[PDB]
Amino acid sequence: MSWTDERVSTLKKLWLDGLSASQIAKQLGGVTRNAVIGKVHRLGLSPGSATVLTLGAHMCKWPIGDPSSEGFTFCGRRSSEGPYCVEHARVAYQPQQTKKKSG
Amino acid sequence: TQPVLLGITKASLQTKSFISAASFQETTRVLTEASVHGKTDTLEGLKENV
Amino acid sequence: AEAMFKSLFFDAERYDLSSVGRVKMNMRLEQDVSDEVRILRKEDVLAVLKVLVGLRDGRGEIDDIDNLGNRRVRSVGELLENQYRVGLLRMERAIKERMSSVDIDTVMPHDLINAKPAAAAVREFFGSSQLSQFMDQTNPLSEIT
Amino acid sequence: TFDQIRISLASPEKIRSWSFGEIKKPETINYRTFKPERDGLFCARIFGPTKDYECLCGKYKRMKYKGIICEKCGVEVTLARVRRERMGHIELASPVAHIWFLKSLPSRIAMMLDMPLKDIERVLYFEYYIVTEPGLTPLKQHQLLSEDDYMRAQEEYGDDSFTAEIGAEAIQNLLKAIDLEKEAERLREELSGTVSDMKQKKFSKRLKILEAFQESGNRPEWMVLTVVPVIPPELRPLVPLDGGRFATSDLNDLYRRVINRNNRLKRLIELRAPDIIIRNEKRMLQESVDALFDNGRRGRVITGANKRPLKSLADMLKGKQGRFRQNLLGKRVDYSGRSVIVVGPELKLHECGLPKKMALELFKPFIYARLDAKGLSGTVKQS
Amino acid sequence: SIGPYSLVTQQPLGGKAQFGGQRFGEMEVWALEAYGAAYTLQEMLTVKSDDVAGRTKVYESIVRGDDTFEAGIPESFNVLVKEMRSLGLNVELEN
Amino acid sequence: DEGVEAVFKSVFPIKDFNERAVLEYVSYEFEEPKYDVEECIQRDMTFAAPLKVKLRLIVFETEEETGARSVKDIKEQDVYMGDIPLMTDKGTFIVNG
Amino acid sequence: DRTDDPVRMYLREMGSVELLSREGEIAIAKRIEAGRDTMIRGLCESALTFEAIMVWREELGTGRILLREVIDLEGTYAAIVSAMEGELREGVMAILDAIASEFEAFRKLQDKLVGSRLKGEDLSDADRKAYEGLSATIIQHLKTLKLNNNRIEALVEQLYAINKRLIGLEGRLLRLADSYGISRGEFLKAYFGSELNPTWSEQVKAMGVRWTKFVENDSQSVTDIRSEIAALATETGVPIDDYRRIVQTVQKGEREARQAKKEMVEANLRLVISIAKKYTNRGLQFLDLIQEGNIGLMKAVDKFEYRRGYKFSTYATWWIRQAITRSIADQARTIRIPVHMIETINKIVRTSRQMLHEIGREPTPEELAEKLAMPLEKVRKVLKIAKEPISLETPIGDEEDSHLGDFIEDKNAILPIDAAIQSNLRETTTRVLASLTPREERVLRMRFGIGMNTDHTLEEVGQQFSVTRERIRQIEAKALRKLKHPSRSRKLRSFLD
Ligand SMILES: [Zn+2]
Ligand SMILES: [Zn+2]
Repeated sequence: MSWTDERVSTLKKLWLDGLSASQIAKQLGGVTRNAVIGKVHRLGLSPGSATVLTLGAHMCKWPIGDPSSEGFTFCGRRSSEGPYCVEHARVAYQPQQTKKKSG
Repeated sequence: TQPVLLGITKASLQTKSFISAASFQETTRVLTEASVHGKTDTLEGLKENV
Repeated sequence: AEAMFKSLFFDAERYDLSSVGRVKMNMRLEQDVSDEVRILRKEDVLAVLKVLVGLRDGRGEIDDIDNLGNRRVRSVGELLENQYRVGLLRMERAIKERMSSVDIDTVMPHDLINAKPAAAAVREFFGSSQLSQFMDQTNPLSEIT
Repeated sequence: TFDQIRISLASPEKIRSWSFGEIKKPETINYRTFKPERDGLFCARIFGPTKDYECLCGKYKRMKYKGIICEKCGVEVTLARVRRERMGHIELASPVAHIWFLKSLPSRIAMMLDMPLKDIERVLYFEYYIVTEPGLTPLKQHQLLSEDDYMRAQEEYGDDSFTAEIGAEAIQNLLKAIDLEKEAERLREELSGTVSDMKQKKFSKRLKILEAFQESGNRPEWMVLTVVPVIPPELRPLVPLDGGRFATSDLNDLYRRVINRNNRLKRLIELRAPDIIIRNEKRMLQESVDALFDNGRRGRVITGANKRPLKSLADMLKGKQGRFRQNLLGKRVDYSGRSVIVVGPELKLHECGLPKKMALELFKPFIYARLDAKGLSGTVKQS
Repeated sequence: SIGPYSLVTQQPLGGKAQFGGQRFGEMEVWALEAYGAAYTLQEMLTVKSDDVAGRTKVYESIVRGDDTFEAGIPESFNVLVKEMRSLGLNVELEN
Repeated sequence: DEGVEAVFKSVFPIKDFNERAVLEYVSYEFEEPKYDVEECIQRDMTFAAPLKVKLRLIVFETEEETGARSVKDIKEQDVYMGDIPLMTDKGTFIVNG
Repeated sequence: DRTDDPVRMYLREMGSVELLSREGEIAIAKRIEAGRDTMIRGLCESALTFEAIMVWREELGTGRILLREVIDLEGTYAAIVSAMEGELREGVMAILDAIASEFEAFRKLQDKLVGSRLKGEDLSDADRKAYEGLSATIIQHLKTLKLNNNRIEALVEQLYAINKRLIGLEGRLLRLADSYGISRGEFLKAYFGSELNPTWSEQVKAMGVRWTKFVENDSQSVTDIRSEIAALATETGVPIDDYRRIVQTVQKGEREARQAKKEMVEANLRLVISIAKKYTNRGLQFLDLIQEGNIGLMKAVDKFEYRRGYKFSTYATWWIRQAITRSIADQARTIRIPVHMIETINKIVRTSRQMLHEIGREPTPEELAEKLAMPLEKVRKVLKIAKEPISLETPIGDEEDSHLGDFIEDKNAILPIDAAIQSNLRETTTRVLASLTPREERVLRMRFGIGMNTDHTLEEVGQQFSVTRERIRQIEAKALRKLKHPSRSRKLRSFLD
């Protein structure tokens, strides 16, 4: 390897335009990976009834099927004050909620 | 208006210079009260010069 | 709310009452129950309320707190025992929390136990404590007084 | 010289003018080499150099020039005394209310705009929602809807002509929208020609606070401070004791916790976290801020290692290190001695016995001056 | 006569362990205020323990042979001003 | 009712409902002091005796509501504990020099 | 009802609104997948994202960012590291060869379309007959790409910037129009329906007869506003073609995805409290640990598929433990300590305890190096870390007074007796420098900064003096010899001793 005036110029140019630092020493030839890092550091400058589109407010959102499939829609019924519907609110959330602790 | 009497403890509560009041009394009520009003101490009393 | 009221006064570990306390309560109020129950009995509260209602009208004598009969002395034994009990409780909590991660099957002892989970609690008692103070070893009279 | 000491509220502009740099990293010193950090509490670039006439990184340690600034390092060469007269400021992502003007005996913020102290605590804790700028719809101003149903279900009156805010921003907007001249003129007319049974007891205090805020020149919005200044790195020292074990003051813990909570809130705001987590972060940050000043009004903040409560800035000036008897009034004095006393009948009334050991130490400079003038000695060091 | 000073307050240390200084208590200051003495109490609180800049000036004047001293401002007052500035309060000097 | 055995019999079993494992206490023994008082005063050590307690890891509870565990023989291992300072004949409690 | 507890209020708020769901996590994952699918379908448009990303695809052939950077390999491999990712290069090359025709198509037609939209002439089907097929082919080619998340994030960020510019323009229009009393619905719909016509601002004056009082300002603003927006659309933009719907579909998808993520992170909010309870009294408060665990949970909820672990808790516990342990070692230590240093300290402590318990009385640091296979200088430097410095307010005395801050000495302070000695030396040095000649005294005061703040070297003083370099040393030696006499240096000798 060499450290002539052209070596520092090409190194700075290749560090500025953008390229992997590991391949920088291989493209220059001779210089190792540790040398280029030290140079740059030393020198600096380092089905339902609604699809996924027609989903309005106060509607069911329980998915049916596979999203990566052909037919994937939601229920889309009267499901205000809740994301899911009443028919699925009891199957989604923990049924028979019985939990308590100290406070 | 006729004068009003008050104890020796409260005599320094409403004093003019806040530095003399902040020494003996609580520094919380004296500083917050004098902060909003922006009272300027003239360094007339003996406690301020010390 | 049910568990809170049950653990506040009717819990063994939460509400501890020494045998001396039970015997003192029996002497003050006859109950015929001592050295067997440590938690506050449901019948003791009614007896205390009845005694208070009786003393309110009269025919009763109050108990002074400065009386030497109502004061007990805690030597080094009871204090060190309480400190070791707190340390053992902390060690038990640590062991219960650590025993879930390691597989209990195909295991042995001496590994799921903290090396110094309670030794620091007993070392800090002699080191930093208002009771344990410097020794006044100036003469044979001070060593005994 | 100086006379006519004046104290008043400090605006954010004045705090920024006082500060030199903003601290962003809660790093006191390095573990391998004990030196200041780039943005830590102990920074040379912000609080001047550590050594006298010697910059860091060994570039301008000649001590011949004092106006130069090290390019690679980033700190100028200055005496160590400048490290005690340099302050720093901390930027806050969300406004916080001052603890002194909130939990004091007379509620200063409650005296303004006729607000009860019980209602202000709910808005600061992010429990309820306050309404401002009411339109022709229901839910008039100062409604303070408690349940969330009133904020969502009762909010079915259009997305406009209805503004509701929560937290310190609500108090800040209320203090910024309040007027002084109009309120003073309204209270002046109401005070004259009134039965003066119970309304006077509050009207007098309100008029007094309004007239104080008017002539003093301090706006009412300075109560909710936005930037907190940091004490210089000389009153909270980190001197290493004998044996390699350092010993720092308890003030570093509060600043470190405040910086950590501020950085956590800043990271939360960028990540777009839910409102439940962002609200708790703002609450914790406000608690850290108003506990760093007093630490007694709210719940006590005790360190996990030491069993004693931390001493904040307020508690440091009350009885222990304040100007009561520790530093200002009562202080240690040199050129003094102590010893037991005895009775002497031969001494006169104006004469007292003094041991030769105490007199030789108290009058050392006088003995040096006498030896210099008498001619029996030469150099001061020799004497 | 001259010993190690404090760390943050810049005052003489206390206690007979390492060259302690007899504390000039608050009640002792009232005794000087009772008398007409105003210069003894002024230098005993600023140039002896408080002032760090003018602390060496009095020693140099004593060793040279001229009795004179100058006190500009104690260090405790500066520390208190820096402490109050840390809070929301604005303590600025005038004139 | 007093002593380390008191608290040990108070709460001996460290049981967990998730895995149903318990630790049983049998007894504890005290070993001789490593350093005597005449050398503890000079070396600035701590006069104490190493405490040793025997604990069994075998638990009666097992899976499927069965009876005896798979390991019929108990573990019966000895675990080291932090030493406690002993009392001299004068009652000095020499923890340090 | 007063609490005075932030953590208590937090737990109350999380318990009064959250619940548990076994199969709800499956529905949340399906909703997140549907939102991602809708966002991808809305982002793959023409003249905005295809031509924008095609400038980077044209850079291919060098293997810098065309392959392994713009498209994820783990996804493409499933559809089918040095030894791997070989056929993926040929795959992306064939994909580029197939999309070259799609890029060549519509490239010369986008300019004509934007020009026709700017001029306002009604576009016929003569070009649409081919534009439909071109769009179908390009969308079919883009659907099979399955790019990574960074490229789609950059594209959606650029689209969001364009939408922010558009909404700023619309807000300026609304703030200029509402002074007369015009609504946003009718105004926006008229702007959308009459955007192609250049004289739409003047043609609407006939319908709005009441607008004549402000028509002059309306025109003088809206003509330049429409000119600016048209220039912005024709410079590096695609024609509208109901662009509001295309920009709102991606926004709706992102909103649905964010809502699903928030619901999923709020449902499992109480799971972090059980893990944070184990880590306590380690230098961090309970609320800070809860916040760090919430951060970890929110970071872990982004990546959750139908892998071997079908329970969200099994995958979230690892991230929560990592977030709690990674943050406890940074802030609670009170000093900057790296992660590798603390882990090495923990390993050394564990091995030392094990050796002390199963070998003998105490493990020596000499054998600790061979046991851990580390040098002696490293294992020796690992100890003596000075962790957890003592607080300065700790009461040294048994009572509350006599704190540790009083029993401390200040080393940087200089005693007055030392400063007094310096003045004497500074004065005696001037008196002793009176018998020497002026030349030697001047050269000595120049080389040694007695009365000068800046020091001068030999060459620096020689450049100002007659003697360049050599005789300066001789003069200094002569001056030093003159001062070595006991009669002349009698008083000065006491300073050194
Ligand atoms: Zn459904
Ligand atoms: Zn430097």
